[PDB]
Amino acid sequence: ARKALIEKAKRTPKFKVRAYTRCVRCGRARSVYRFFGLCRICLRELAHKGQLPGVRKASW
Amino acid sequence: GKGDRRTRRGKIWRGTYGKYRPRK
Amino acid sequence: ARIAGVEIPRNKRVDVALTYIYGIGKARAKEALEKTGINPATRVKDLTEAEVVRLREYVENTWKLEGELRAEVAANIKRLMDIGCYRGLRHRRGLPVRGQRTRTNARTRKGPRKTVAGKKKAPR
Amino acid sequence: EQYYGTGRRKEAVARVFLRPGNGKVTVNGQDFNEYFQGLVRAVAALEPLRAVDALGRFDAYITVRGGGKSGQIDAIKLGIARALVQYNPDYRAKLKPLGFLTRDARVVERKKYGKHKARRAPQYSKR
Amino acid sequence: SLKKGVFVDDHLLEKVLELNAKGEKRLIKTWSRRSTIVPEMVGHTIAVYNGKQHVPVYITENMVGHKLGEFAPTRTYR
Amino acid sequence: KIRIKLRGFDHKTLDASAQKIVEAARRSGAQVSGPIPLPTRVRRFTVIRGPFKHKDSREHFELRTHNRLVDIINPNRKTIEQLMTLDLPTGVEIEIKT
Amino acid sequence: ARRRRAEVRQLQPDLVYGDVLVTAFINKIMRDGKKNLAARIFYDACKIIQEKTGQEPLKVFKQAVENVKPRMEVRSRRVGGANYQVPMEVSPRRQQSLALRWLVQAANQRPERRAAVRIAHELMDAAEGKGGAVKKKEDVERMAEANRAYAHYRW
RNA sequence: AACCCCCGCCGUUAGUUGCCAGCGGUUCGGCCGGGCACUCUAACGGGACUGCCCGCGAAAGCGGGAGGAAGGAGGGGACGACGUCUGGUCAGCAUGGCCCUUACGGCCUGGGCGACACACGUGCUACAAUGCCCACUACAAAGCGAUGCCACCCGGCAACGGGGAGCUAAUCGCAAAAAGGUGGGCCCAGUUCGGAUUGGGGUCUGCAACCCGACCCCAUGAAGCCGGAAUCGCUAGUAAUCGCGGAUCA
RNA sequence: CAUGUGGUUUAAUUCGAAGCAACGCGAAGAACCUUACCAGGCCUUGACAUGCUAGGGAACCCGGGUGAAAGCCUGGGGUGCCC
Repeated sequence: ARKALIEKAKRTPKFKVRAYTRCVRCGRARSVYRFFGLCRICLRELAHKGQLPGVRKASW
Repeated sequence: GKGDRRTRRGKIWRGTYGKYRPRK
Repeated sequence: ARIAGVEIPRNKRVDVALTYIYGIGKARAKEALEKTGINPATRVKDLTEAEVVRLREYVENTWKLEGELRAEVAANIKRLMDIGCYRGLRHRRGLPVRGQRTRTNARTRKGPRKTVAGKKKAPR
Repeated sequence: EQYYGTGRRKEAVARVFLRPGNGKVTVNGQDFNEYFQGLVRAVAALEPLRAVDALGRFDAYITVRGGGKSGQIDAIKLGIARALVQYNPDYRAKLKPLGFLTRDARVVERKKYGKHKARRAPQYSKR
Repeated sequence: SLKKGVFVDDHLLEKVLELNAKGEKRLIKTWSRRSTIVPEMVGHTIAVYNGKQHVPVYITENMVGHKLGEFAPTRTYR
Repeated sequence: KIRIKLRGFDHKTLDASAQKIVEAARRSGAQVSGPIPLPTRVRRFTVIRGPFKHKDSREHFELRTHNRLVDIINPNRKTIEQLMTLDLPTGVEIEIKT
Repeated sequence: ARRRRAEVRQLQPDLVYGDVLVTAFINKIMRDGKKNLAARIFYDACKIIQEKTGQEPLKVFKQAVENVKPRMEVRSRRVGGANYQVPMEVSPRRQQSLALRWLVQAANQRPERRAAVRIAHELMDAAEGKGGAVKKKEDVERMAEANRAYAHYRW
């Protein structure tokens, strides 16, 4: 149940409580950000290539 | 102490308000 | 200072003294001291014949209170031997009645640890 | 008419204004020993003056903002002394000889991942 | 607790109400352990699913506030 | 009378978009309150480096949004002529008020 | 550590007596970083001196602490299949540190309910020449002289 | 190592945050006209190089002194060589090979992941007077917010619930930091210490809180009076202690 | 007392991680969702992709019955084109 699920995520069946998140690149269920629509990995991969405007290597 | 939910710090620690910690 | 059944405190501020009754705590205490108008700071050590009776009057007449309070709570738990709600067991098996981790703690409801045990490795 | 000097210590900032007068000092519209009452220690902020021999000579107006109440007392100590060195180049043979001219760059260091508090590493197991 | 309502399933009541119509006997299967026992529903034995099989629970006045699952254990021996 | 908002992720292209609409705006009539710097709003994104499990050693970034503000004292025809049309935002964003 | 001699951190004087030795003592009183509560006690106890003794508290405390300093002590050492407590001298820095620590601990074992009272009383006793903190001093020095057998391992 | 970011000192540029700093009117609220000198905000710079002096040395450099906000890597970051553990991950994804193709695929309703005679690791609240309880009174930072954070009212013991202003947010909101300060109570007790457990009564999200949610109120107040053999952390704004925010998210 | 694991238990109590360098770890959110596990009811070119054949239907919108839902049975609005 990997493919059947990412497709279940899109539809919104009965009771809106069921509507979970899900990563865009990665079928990722856990660790999924509102701002980017992405997973923790998916994100970090991108951020190094510059495909995310102004998301820079932090340092404080 | 911090687990006595019928006090000042009981409520502060928990993060709540109520009779024993007046709201605002 | 014999208010409820055979219940008696002394040499302490009456707000606190009243506490040593079953079915009287901090709140039901100062609630009563206002409906009888009695300075809480006064010790049981010193106060009117009647102050006491007026106190006893209010308290004893109103809510209950050791014996048949105790006895109510017991027949409550008896009655959860009905067709046998999940909460009814847990009172038969003497385990927690409110959704809790038994695999570790739970010591307050199971009397001291029974170390009955064994598990090995391959000796060679 | 006035003397000015700036003072800051650890997320706390103070503005020092002086006027030759009797003594009285007010801060955030309050007597000194009313804002810092009970903090039996505050009274140290004034020690730069006791090293010039003039404390009966001025009437400072100060406004201090941010951080925490003791850090503030250090900031005042910096501004009081930074005001008077201006109005006397020859008052450098008391200020630099003591610690009253420098800032205190000591600051709360950063909490780091994999620890509890920046340096307290968590408790070891092995078993 | 749900304080405005009584959250009890309909497919249950239909079968109780039309069975209240002269109070028939009662082999009545359900999956609504999440529902209340309603006042008066006495005599009416309801077989409750607990994950595995339908446990024939019988009904009495003293039990009323309590749900159906609250008489249908999901697990075996402690 | 007129309030303008210059928001964006790079400061060197945001300061340049400001300084422009000042030289090319004073000339136009009544004068202007030069670019004034609003506090930056930052957004941290912290997460564990490994795909599986090393719940300690990890890595985190931010996304900073710097702002500036400019106020022109009076609406002349030569001003609203130029600025109303010359919209050259490369990765800069703008809002206008009065 | 292993290269440099380590740093003898410098104290700032007291704001009521201008004595660095007095801040040192307040530090040892202090719990959980609460220096206000700390010095408050110290002084409240100086006040218990004045009442029950027309001596300058400053001078009492000064003597008390001196009377608790131990001249010598024992430090275990390995010789070869035997771990002996060898006796030897004490650093003047070390003398201070200990005497203060012992004073404060001596204080907290007394049966008086509020603190300052304890610290006061214990300081009085010490200067008079006979407190919990002196028994401790005495004890330690008895361990020397007894183990003077092995004093010829002065490391 | 150096170049890159955060904290320290000073300048230049800019004024809806700041300012009786100075006269001005103030229903005394930087509220008001006025004003960038302070404070701050964020952008471009200066500043330190063992360059100066004394001593030791062949040299590199070591010790010591002045000026300085700061020296001898000034305090924190990001950064981790050729390789090691047939280390970890086919369950984030990708991928060779293997095996199943009215089921080892797919949909739902209910259960389970939350079991408990026991055993170990990481933690929280404590056993109290350098303390606990109640009233009043101060001083932060970094962040977050449109079917979101909610000012302010009205009701309720309260959880919450009826109204409803500001807000795209240095212009409104979360918001009170807490320890502290002050004065009132407890008087050494298993206690006004400690808050586990069970009875009774309520609220809010959600289609739904029996197995399994969080809060609020009354009553119950368990074990614990500082811990066998053992065993962890931290060298300075660190340890200790106090509270605040954020991701995920009904 | 909270949480992670061993073990026993169970219809199932899903899988992984194993001295330091696994154990408040994947898990920065398990009541149904999640969800990989079990019991019970159902569905097959399939919940998703690419392309071919064939009459209907060629977009779409609203209900009825049955059931625990899923599913299966079933009543009505009816199409702006190259021409």
